[PDB]
Amino acid sequence: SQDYCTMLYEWLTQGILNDPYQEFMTYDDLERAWDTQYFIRKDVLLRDCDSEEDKNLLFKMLRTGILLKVVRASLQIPTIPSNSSDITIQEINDFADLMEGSNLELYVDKCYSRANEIFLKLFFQG
Amino acid sequence: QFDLIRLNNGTIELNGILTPKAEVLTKIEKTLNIDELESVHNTFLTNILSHKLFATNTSEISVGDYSGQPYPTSL
Repeated sequence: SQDYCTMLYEWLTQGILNDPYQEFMTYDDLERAWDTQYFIRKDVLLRDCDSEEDKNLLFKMLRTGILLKVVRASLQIPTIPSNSSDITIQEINDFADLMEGSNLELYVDKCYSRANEIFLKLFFQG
Repeated sequence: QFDLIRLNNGTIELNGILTPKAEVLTKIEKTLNIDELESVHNTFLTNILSHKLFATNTSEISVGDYSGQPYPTSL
């Protein structure tokens, strides 16, 4: 799962979607002209996403990735450097530890707050 | 900074991406080259041509009422 954790970190820090094997739990269309549809794949999920808490967590991660991709497309930059904000996300190393601990939720909330702050600053100043 | 496009049904659509009002997180002249100048000259020429009074023997123009003849033909 070293590859899956890196893909999740890339999706949660830059919103870049690179799933050439249909393994990631989220993928967007246009791979209506400007607004693309984001489909969540339930066959390759990491949790059940049936309870309200898990659904809200998945929606928060998806919104973080969407905001990251939108910021990238607006700034015409290939990636969002970490110096653009005061929030830094650490890469996942142990998938079992990330699943069993609240570090996953902590990192998700951190990157979500970072993406929301960046989006608000951009749409308020530019 | 906003590029609009009109349609036959009276709707207006924004062309391309809407750039922000010159604000990038940071903590010369836009001149036209050979092909751009030639293309803009061609657009100027076709805009001169597309005048209703200059559109002679065209299907897009409407003839004058009670006459049955287009405006350039009557001219």
